[PDB]
Amino acid sequence: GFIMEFAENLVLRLMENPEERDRKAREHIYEMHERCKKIKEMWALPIRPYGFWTFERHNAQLRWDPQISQVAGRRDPYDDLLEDN
Amino acid sequence: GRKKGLPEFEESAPDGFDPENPYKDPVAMVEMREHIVREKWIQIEKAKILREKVKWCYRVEGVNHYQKCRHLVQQYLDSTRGVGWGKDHRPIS
Repeated sequence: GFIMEFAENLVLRLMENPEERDRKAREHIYEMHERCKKIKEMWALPIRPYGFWTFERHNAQLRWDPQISQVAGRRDPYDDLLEDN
Repeated sequence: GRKKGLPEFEESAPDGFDPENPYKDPVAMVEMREHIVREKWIQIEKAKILREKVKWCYRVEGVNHYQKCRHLVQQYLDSTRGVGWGKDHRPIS
């Protein structure tokens, strides 16, 4: 053929779907705003959590001392006296 | 892909938009803005069409142009009263 009859549909192939572009734009806005709200919530967390000491890793002694309160140097004076019988 | 033609757009006004709280819904903001600008351009082109009509009037009208085109003059001016983004007269659409 001639030049323009091919350059026309060439440019038309080069250009994209606008419906896809609009859908992607509204989508991206939706999830970006949702993620923005999520990050805003995340930044509100205090440095020290409400539980803190309640956490099992932050006790480390309520389940260690009971198995140590029997060794010498930690016993209540009234433990060795009546342990004989 | 392309429709290789005029860019068809939805004439229907977008839903979920409230004038009292526009900023509440962000996803509906951009299409309402696009619709408003498109309608403004429709008004602009209507004014341009009236200007073209009076353009072609003045040549055929001759000396006594006032007599038989006065009706179209008011039609063109009322369109120019609510024009787009112009002088201090801002239309309330």
